[PDB]
Amino acid sequence: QRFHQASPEDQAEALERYKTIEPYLNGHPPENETIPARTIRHWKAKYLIAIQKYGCGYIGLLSHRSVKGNRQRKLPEDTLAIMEKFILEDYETLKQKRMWEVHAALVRACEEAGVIAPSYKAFTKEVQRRTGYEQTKK
Amino acid sequence: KVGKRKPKRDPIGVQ
Amino acid sequence: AVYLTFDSPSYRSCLMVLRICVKRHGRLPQIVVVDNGAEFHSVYFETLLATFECTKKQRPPAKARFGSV
Amino acid sequence: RQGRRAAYQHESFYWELAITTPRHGDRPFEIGHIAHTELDVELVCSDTGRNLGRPWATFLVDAYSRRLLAVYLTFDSPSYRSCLMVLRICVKRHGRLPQIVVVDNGAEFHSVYFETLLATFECTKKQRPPAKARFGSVCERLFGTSNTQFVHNLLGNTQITRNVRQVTKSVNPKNLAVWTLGLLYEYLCAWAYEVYDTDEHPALFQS
Amino acid sequence: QIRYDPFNIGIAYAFVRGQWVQCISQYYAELQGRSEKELKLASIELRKHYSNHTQQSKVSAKNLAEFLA
DNA sequence: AGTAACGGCAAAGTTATGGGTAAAGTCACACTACGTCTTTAATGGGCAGC
DNA sequence: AAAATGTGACTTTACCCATAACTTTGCCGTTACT
DNA sequence: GCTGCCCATTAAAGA
Ligand SMILES: [Mg+2]
Repeated sequence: QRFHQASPEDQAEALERYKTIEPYLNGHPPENETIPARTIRHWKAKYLIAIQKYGCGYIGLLSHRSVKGNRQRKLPEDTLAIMEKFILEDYETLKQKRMWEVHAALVRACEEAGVIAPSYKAFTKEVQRRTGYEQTKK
Repeated sequence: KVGKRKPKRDPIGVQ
Repeated sequence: AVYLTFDSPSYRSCLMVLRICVKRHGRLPQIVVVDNGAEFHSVYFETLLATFECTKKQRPPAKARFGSV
Repeated sequence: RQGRRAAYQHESFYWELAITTPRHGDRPFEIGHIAHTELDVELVCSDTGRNLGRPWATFLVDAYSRRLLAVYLTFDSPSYRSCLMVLRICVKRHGRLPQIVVVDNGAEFHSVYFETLLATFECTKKQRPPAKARFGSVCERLFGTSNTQFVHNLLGNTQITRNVRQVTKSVNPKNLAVWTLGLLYEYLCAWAYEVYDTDEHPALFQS
Repeated sequence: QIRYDPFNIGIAYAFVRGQWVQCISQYYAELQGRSEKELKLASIELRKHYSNHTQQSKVSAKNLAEFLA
């Protein structure tokens, strides 16, 4: 499962780690190594730990770059709720309103409510994330 | 309703 | 079967297409799939399909994918 | 392949080399364009509530400041009455009238009445060639803005009927329409006279 | 690929077919027959102009929102 | 006792993801879609027999 | 018998600022070996 | 005065 969490470029980077480590695990280190000592030591130690725990050391060299990244929302929650309400009740209607006018109404409502207003890019991005049956039917 | 044939069990097979 | 006529579809078009199908091959299809058009929800077509032991199937309204062929 | 109407998009742009007479005039009330369109909005009867259709909008707009000089709304097709009207309002709330009035090759403009009136008030009547729309382009796009800013944001708009193949009895604007001619005209005048009038223009850097 | 003269709206240069080729706008004919000293000042003036107008979309949106309300 | 290899601490870097503005890019304004044929069932007149 | 009007309102990229969630490094402590 | 019998027409929705 740890292997299946990784991506193709994770496969490539773990393979690069493996070809860096393998000469150290054969008693014939290369005479010209670009990788420094500490990095190769860490990779070899992780290889040893994985081969001593999971029965297969290559899984230790995985990076799993999908786990890293800021998946946290930056807008305040009140703005998110108000924009969701405006998209639901002023954009998904039998009027085919343009995004600019509904965004302007949302901004005016935000300014009356005292909440931080979003940008036009934010509105467009959250509208293109609600696309489908619901939007096309409303 | 409108133009809707009444529910019936038509005979089947060439008479 | 292929039939061509200037008139709007009605039981005459179904009559001609089924007669052509019988003439060219010899047998009507076992399950005839038709759309919810009023020309199929009539009294002539239903008894015509009943006479020749033809199971009639009706695609749901505004769902054309059921006739994707 | 398609014809001269479809090829007109890729026709050409006349690029000015020297300083000819400017395309959009030199001062207010110099070149004014007149054009009509069928507004995409259904209207019900004021009293009996029955649907009446899509009203026709007639716009006279100066080419210099883009200011919508006069706006008219009537259920009828293009006919002089249209023209008497837009020009009455022009000479009513503003004051005078254009100097060069472009007007496509309508019938309302090839008539004797409009030409006689323009002669009486000394307005140079200019006519774009048939099937060519860029010669009144500045006017015609002012229709599209009226669509986006005021018209398409109303109930019963005739927007979803562009895709005729996808129309149902639950979405037909003739069952959703609630506006009347008087109120629609009032709010269209409001938009053209104090909303679009105070909005900054890209081609002028001022309202 | 494109290059532009900060001292001249009327002029641009694009790479077409293997040729830095002159490109004409509108503030070219409209700015034809003047010196090279007022041309650059008018050029800078129109840059800020076309900018500053992009920024005032907020006020237009607010007025549109009030009218639509 | 000195030296090279191994490993912990930690900061430095790397993608990644949800925001912001500013400017390149799209496209509709160009008269115009709602309109017509087909279908069965019930009902309501005249017309006729008792 | 005929020259010489495209616009501009509303979107979509594109780049920058901030921070999470890890890899990538140096540097020093420790230890096997000579 | 009473009752039965074929013809027009209205009803909307789907292609
Ligand atoms: Mg229109």
